[PDB]
Amino acid sequence: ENLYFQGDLIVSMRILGKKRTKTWHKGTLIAIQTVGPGKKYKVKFDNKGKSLLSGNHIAYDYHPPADKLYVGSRVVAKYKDGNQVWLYAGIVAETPNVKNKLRFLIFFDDGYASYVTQSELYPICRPLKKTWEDIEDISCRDFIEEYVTAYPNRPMVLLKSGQLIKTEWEGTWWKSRVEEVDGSLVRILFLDDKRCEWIYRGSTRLEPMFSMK
Ligand SMILES: */C(C)=C\C(=O)Nc1ccc2nc(NCCCCCN(C)C)nc(NCCCCCCN(C)C)c2c1
Repeated sequence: ENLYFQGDLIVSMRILGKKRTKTWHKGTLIAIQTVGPGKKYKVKFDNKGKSLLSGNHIAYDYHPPADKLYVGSRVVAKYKDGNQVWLYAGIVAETPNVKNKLRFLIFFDDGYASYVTQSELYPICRPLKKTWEDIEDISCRDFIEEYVTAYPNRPMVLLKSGQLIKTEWEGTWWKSRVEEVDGSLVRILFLDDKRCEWIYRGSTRLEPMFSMK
């Protein structure tokens, strides 16, 4: 069945859609449909390519108002590396507070964690009732369910600058060093190659956390 609007969505609105690359891109909502229990949203991306998307695979082209997001909220966030930016789906792990210097903590669908500001976020239009249930990587899905279900119970390890620990990376444990702590994240330096990473302090990739998981 055809629809020309659906709640707060209207045909011809600007929107973000999830492309086949798993990154999100700006476009225009050109059609809406409802077929039995399922709604889909036809998006024309700015390159004129089109995709028929479920409501959890579109996001508003605006930033969340204050107090609209909560822990567990399904969002698209900017991920920055060098001079590049990607829009990528994730879950709000923390909302702005004194402890995190008024930032949102995002757990991206691929497992990376990052503090971001409101200008770096977009709410997903129609998240699943259990927001984690569209996380494609089942290990990430299971982690998010665990995290959100326990919250605010959050087992984390206390780490200090200079501390030497082993950190897991792709199936091996590596000699590493705590370079700095930022709220619920720690920046770990791998001593073998001097590559570093921001990791959640409740991650089982940190040896002390693994041991007590
Ligand atoms: C440290 C002092 C500097 C450093 O290494 N910086 C650095 C800069 C940029 C980085 N980008 C990434 N990207 C990984 C993919 C992220 C995808 C995010 N999605 C949301 C789209 N990663 C790192 N570091 C990762 C850790 C690498 C550790 C290697 C350990 N060896 C033992 C193999 C990164 C780091």
